[PDB]
Amino acid sequence: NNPEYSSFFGVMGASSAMVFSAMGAAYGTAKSGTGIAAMSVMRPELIMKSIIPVVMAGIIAIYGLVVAVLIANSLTDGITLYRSFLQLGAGLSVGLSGLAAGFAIGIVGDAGVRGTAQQPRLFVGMILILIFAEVLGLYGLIVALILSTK
Amino acid sequence: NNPEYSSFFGVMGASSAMVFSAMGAAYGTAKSGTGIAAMSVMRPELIMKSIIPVVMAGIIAIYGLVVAVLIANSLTDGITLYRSFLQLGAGLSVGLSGLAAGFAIGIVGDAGVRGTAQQPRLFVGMILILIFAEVLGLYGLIVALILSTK
Amino acid sequence: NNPEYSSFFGVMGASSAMVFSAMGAAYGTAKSGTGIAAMSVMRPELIMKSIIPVVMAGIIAIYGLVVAVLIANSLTDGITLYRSFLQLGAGLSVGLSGLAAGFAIGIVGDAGVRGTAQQPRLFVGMILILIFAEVLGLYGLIVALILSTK
Amino acid sequence: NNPEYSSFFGVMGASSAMVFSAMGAAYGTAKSGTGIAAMSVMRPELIMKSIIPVVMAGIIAIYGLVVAVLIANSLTDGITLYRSFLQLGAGLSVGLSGLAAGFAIGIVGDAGVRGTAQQPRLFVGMILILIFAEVLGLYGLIVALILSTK
Amino acid sequence: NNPEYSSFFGVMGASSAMVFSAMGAAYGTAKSGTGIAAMSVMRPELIMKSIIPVVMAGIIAIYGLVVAVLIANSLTDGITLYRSFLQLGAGLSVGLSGLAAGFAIGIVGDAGVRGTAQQPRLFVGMILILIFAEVLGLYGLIVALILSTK
Amino acid sequence: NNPEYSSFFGVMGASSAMVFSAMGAAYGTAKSGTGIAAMSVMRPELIMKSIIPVVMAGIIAIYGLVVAVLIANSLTDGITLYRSFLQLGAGLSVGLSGLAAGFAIGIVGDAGVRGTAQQPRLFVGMILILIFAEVLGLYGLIVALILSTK
Amino acid sequence: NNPEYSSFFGVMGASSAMVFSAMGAAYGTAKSGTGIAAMSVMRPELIMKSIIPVVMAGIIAIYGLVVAVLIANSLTDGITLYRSFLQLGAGLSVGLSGLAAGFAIGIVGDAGVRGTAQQPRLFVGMILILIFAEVLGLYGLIVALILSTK
Amino acid sequence: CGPKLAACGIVLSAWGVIMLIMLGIFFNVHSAVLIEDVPFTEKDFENGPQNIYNLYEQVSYNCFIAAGLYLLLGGFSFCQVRLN
Amino acid sequence: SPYNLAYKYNLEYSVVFNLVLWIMTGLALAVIITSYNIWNMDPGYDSIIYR
Amino acid sequence: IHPPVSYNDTAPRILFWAQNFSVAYKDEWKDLTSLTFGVENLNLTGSFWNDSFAMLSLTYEP
Amino acid sequence: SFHCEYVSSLSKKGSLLVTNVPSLWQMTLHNFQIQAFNVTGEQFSYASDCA
Amino acid sequence: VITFPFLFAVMFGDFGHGILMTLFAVWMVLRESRILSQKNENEMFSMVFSGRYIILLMGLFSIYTGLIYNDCFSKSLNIFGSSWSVRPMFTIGNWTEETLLGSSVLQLNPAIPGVFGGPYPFGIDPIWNIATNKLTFLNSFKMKMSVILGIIHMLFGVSLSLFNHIYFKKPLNIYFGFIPEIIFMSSLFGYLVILIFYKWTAYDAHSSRNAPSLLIHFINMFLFSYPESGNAMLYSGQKGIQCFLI
Amino acid sequence: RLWALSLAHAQLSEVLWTMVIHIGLHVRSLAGGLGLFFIFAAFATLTVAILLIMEGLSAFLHALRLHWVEFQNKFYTGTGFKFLPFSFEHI
Amino acid sequence: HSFALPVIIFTTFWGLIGIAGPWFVPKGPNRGVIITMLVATAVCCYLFWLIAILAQLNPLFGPQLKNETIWYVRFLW
Repeated sequence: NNPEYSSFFGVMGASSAMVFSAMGAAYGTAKSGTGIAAMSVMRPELIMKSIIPVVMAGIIAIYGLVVAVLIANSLTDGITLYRSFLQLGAGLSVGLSGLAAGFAIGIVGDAGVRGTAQQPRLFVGMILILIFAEVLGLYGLIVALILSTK
Repeated sequence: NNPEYSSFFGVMGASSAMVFSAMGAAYGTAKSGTGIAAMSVMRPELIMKSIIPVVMAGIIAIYGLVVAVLIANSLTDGITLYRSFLQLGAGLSVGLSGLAAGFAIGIVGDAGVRGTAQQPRLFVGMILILIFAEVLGLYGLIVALILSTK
Repeated sequence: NNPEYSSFFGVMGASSAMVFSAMGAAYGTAKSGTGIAAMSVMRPELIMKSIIPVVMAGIIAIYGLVVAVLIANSLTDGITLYRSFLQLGAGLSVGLSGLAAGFAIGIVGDAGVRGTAQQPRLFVGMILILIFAEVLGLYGLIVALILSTK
Repeated sequence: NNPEYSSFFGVMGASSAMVFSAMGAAYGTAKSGTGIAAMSVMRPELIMKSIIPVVMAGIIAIYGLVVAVLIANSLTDGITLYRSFLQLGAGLSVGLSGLAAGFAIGIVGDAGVRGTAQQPRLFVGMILILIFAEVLGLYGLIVALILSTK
Repeated sequence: NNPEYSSFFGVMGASSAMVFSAMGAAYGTAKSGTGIAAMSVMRPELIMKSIIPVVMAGIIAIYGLVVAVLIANSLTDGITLYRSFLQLGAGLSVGLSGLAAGFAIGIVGDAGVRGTAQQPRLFVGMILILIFAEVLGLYGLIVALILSTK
Repeated sequence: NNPEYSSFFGVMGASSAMVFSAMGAAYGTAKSGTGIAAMSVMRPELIMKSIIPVVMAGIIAIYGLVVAVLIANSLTDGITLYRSFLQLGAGLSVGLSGLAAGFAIGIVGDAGVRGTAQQPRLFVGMILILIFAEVLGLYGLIVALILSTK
Repeated sequence: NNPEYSSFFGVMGASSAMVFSAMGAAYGTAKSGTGIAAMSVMRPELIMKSIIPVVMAGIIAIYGLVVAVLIANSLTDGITLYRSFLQLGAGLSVGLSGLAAGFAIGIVGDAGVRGTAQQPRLFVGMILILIFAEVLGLYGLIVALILSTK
Repeated sequence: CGPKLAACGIVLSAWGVIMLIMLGIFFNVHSAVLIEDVPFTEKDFENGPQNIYNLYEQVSYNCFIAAGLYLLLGGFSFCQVRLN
Repeated sequence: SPYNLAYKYNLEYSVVFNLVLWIMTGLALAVIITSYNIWNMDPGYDSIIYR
Repeated sequence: IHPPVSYNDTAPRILFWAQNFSVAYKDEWKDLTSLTFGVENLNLTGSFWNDSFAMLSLTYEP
Repeated sequence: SFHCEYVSSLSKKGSLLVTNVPSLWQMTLHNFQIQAFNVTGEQFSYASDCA
Repeated sequence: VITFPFLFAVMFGDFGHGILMTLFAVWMVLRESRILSQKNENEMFSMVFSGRYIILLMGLFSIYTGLIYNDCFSKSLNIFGSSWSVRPMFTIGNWTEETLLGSSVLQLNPAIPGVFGGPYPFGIDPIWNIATNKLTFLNSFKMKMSVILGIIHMLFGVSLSLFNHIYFKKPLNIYFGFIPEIIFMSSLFGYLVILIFYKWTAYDAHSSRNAPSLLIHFINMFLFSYPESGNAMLYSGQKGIQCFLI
Repeated sequence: RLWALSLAHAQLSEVLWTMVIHIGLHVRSLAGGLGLFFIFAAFATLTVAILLIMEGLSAFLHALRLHWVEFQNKFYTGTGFKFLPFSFEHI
Repeated sequence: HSFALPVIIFTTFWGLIGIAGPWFVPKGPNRGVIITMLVATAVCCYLFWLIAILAQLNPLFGPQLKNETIWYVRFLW
């Protein structure tokens, strides 16, 4: 009844959900780590407080995992192709939104951290612009949950 | 009956609405957060009023979420190609119009914030420019609402 | 009767009309925003007048929207392939001509506003040249209206 | 009777004729606009004369429109393949010769306007050069009319 | 009888003869016009001698027109592939030999003119060099005439 | 027995001989003509000798024309693929050997001509290396005459 | 008897043997002609000695010629694919080897010419290094003489 | 007001009256070129020209009323151009 | 068609396709490369770019 | 459109069609189309079908 | 199912019918279409084309 | 003084813009004494004001071209009558079925006698403003018109050259320049203009099927290469005329 | 160029009418009368900017190009000193 | 009635403007301008009108009308 190739798309859902979110979180953490490292040279005190861009990149990595486990736990022999496309769309939707969020967390994390050294009042601004970067991962999740559980 | 592959285009539509608008809102956030962070050293007070580019970048991702949800709720195994293609069109229309709006919000937001730092008059100007950016995401939404409901 | 895939071209028409016109309007708005912002330091007054290239970039997105809605209302499941190709052609013909117009408004807007701040007489020249940029979208619209209705 | 996948080539004719001509007129307008803007700072009086390259670029869009309109009116459901390819060849021949003329006008307009502000005697040399530039749009038109009525 | 679709290559021959020779003549004109314009500031008398690279570039577009018209006049729906290919090869032979000649004319026009303003004795040399750049278009035309009429 | 479409290879033979030999001779000429006009400002007496690289660039285009004519006058409707591929081989074999020789003539022309103005003895050296650059066009010819006559 | 296309691979064999060794010898000659130009201004007496890398680059293209002639003399319509692919092998094997040896002769030639000029003890060193470079062309020839006679 | 606005109001008044009265004429003669401007529906072809003739009267009245607004704009502007 | 007959795709179709695909990719690259080269050509206004 | 040949055994098993069916003996060509498609009396003798083999058979007497 | 433009013994029409020996016979099936297992109704299923 | 207003009006022809331009130019003239006192710094206004008389004249010609083209914003003018056919003219018992088809679907008017009103006494007929095919009709005409106007002004231009070389007493220029130049131009142009006017009189709706294409005969004339086949010739002995003029 | 510009002007005018003016037409006298007034004011603004200013300046320069090159080159040398009398009209 | 009557009317009208107009111009410095304006006006108007009215002769194909316009051509006229 259901097609041979049907589960390949469901698999590409799970894999993409993880891989592109890992890419997003890796980029977010690579830029943010660069920023924190170079910032800390004249600001011991900020080393702990400044890790929030990294923590929010670590959340993008969990949005990838959540969808990737939710897809993975729903793959099977009988999958009717329609559910596999839903799963691919879910996996790309969280995954590439995680990639976009990770890009934004990276850039605002680097610039925001460097600026926070120069002016500690920036820190609340850095949190606000990061909520607006991190929420793209959440929209990526919301769509992916809806698709993968339609 | 209708081809089994037909749901694919609708799902890629849903994914596209989220993904390309997340790329838009990410780029808009990344450039805006760069400009805000670079401003803060010279003008610590403006960092609150200068959030608005980021808020509009967030709004482009909300438009792509809306169409990604409306598409994602409008799916079934037997979906006619005609309707699935509407959903692909809707997805790319909001998605890439949100990406376009994101390129605008980013470049306008960065240059507008770093200008406003040097020139307190510019704020009243750049909000009008940011509105003429963000309305691209709204035009994309309008065509996506129109397409997905034929 | 038509083949199942028939509506695809017409939908890519509706989307392309909006998408590439939104890209033209984004490029024109981004370059114009950069110019306006960067020069306003020397010229606090010219921010209220130098908006016109932004408005014209916005008008290119309106030309996209007009065709995108006119195409999208002209869709149906039963559409003959001829009308479906005409709708793709119309969509590209406004969309990419809008992208050409937006390129011209971007470059003329940026250079025009910079020059105007260095020499206020340029403002009239800039408005004339921007109309010659903006009408490229309107020629794209003429051809889209002709194609979409025959 | 006649195969479909045949009205499409004629539509690509009309589209190309408008799109690549609008691109040509955009690059011609944009480069000339950068010239005129940068020029006007040193010689504010020359604006009203130095519009010529913009209008010489302007005719390329109109040559595109002439062929786009002529092709578009000549389309039909089940158009003979031979007549449809003729419309493709026309559409490219004007559209891309328009593009060639667009660059030719852009480069010699940008250089010629700058040169003219340093030396008013160049005004005649510039418009002489703009003949052998703008005539490329006209030759794209000649062949396009020949093909469109062959 | 013989293949339908045969027209396509013959039509592409007409378009290639025009488009590529228009690209050649645009490059030739453009590059030469930057030379004339930049030179004229130093030597306001040499303008009317210095046009010759622009004129020879224009003649490359005439060669492409001649072949394109000859091809277009020689098209028919029933065209045997032998004549259709002969038209494509003629089209590319002038189109791209004209492009090559146009490259050469653009470079030797600019270098010839900039040199000639520093030393008027070069003018004869620029003409002799330019004849060898332009004759490539004439060779391309010869092969195109021989092919398209074979 | 003879297939349809046989002409394509033979015709691309004729065209490739002319086009790539024209590209070769256009690069040979563009570099040499740059060299001559940049050089001759200091040395008017060398103009009427330093033309030789350009004359040798012309001869590469003649080898192209010879083979392109020899092919074009030996095509027939329904030619066997064996003669047709041989005509492609001859076509490329002179055409690209002329392109290669065109690069060499260009570089020895530019460097040898410009060097001569500071050192007259180089001119005879430049002639000899330029024969070694020219003769590759002649090896291309020898192979192309051979293939086109099997 | 044998397949229609069969003779084509031997034809491209004959072409590649000449074209690729032409490109190598062209580069060889161009680098060496540049080195000769920069050397001659200081050491004009040295040219007749510094011709060595040029004549060796000309020899590389004779190895291409020899194979392209042998392959071409071995072609026929009735050729078995075995003989045809052996001849394509001969074609690339001399062709790309001659191309590569030409690159080594060019670069070692330009250095060896500029080096000998400053230090006469290197003239024998340049001759030796170039003999290793020529032998790489001879290896391509040896296998191409084997394959074209197999 | 200002003289700029009064001058714009004169130009707009002249143009508006000229075009809208000329449209009034073409609508009153039931000119075929004006068919696309008349806001009819697929049901208005019933029985004959009766519905389209009633709509031709309505669009003639639309243009006549709009020309009245341009006459009022005119009379205002011809005062303001002297007062500013 | 009532019998569901095939779309009558011709022989030589792989040859038509590999003519039109590669001729069009060659033409489209020749246009794109040339267009890129002229669009990014040096406009050469050194007499004013610095004043 | 000419009706396809339809070998029937309990249900349709083999469907066959052409735009034109022709043969030649000693290069003398004949058109079989009117002698074949839509011909209700067409002689299908020696035809056979199986799950894993099939033999369509068309007999012409004149 | 299967579809071909020319199941034929003639080289001008593709030579799909092959004889390893001399033959007194020639044949051509212009737009040949065939289907001979898992048929349903009198209607052909989607056809793989020979080109 | 006239030729520039005329060509500009051919490019720009529209009845409404012709009126507006005329009104503004008239205003600039009738208020000239007041307006001449105004600021010189508005170079745009100074340009049009110094142009006021030339702008009036081209505005008047722009009304003229707008009237011949019978267009104001794609609307007709009530000044001219009509040659177009009412439905009673289709229902002559011939093409009564086309009237019934016209109730079901779009149709093209036959232009046949008994249906068509016969030759039109004015510019473009009003019906062309509503017609879906109007651009194909008008484009053929405007193209052919443009070719003629340009030919005639170039024929004037070489004639102006003759006067100028005479007033400089240059026999060499008139003898070796003007004579072969006018012959070159006139032989090419004359054939083309003759064919354009001939087509408009020698053919009709009946002769429209298989009617010869003018551009092909023009190209073939310049090529010296009509292959005795394809398009039918337009008139008796035309081959000799082609051969002679080229 | 004559034809080309004439087509472009017509099509720009047709689009502006169809996009702007058509929306002003309504089935009741008061509603259509108020709508048309603002609709035609917006329309007139667009016709001035696009047609009168831009297509006007286009047509103007093209008609001059035809004169300067494609008519005058057969008969007018266009080289010579402009006469400039010394007058108090230069003050 | 015949098309020749319009042609003779138009030819007479512009012919008088282009001949009798000049023959009534006074002597004065503007004379050559006035004559040139009259002649060039008559030639351009005559040629332009003549081309348009001649092109309307013997139409090779008529107008094509939208469905609704064809239905209105039953009754409006």
